[PDB]
Amino acid sequence: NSVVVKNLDDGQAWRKYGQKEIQNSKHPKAYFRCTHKYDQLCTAQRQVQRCDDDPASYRVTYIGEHTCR
DNA sequence: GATATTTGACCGGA
DNA sequence: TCCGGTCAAATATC
Ligand SMILES: [Zn+2]
Repeated sequence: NSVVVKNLDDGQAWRKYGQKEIQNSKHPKAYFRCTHKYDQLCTAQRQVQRCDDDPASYRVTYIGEHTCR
């Protein structure tokens, strides 16, 4: 999983999120995560609130849809 | 609007 | 309390 190369454009979509000096290393280490990391979140939400007009019932609000598997 | 990078802060683990 | 991995605010460039 580790390789030695001379240009960093591996054709993947990378996003830099940090850079650290490392003890006993001459050069900093850069950190990248996938640009698409969050593109497949399940964004479905639900809100629940007892009704003012009827405390025996709940208003349930559905926001978004499920994409989870 | 929105997303990218830089870079010191922050935190967990040893 | 040192080290290193991640976060996030500032900043950039469009
Ligand atoms: Zn990916």
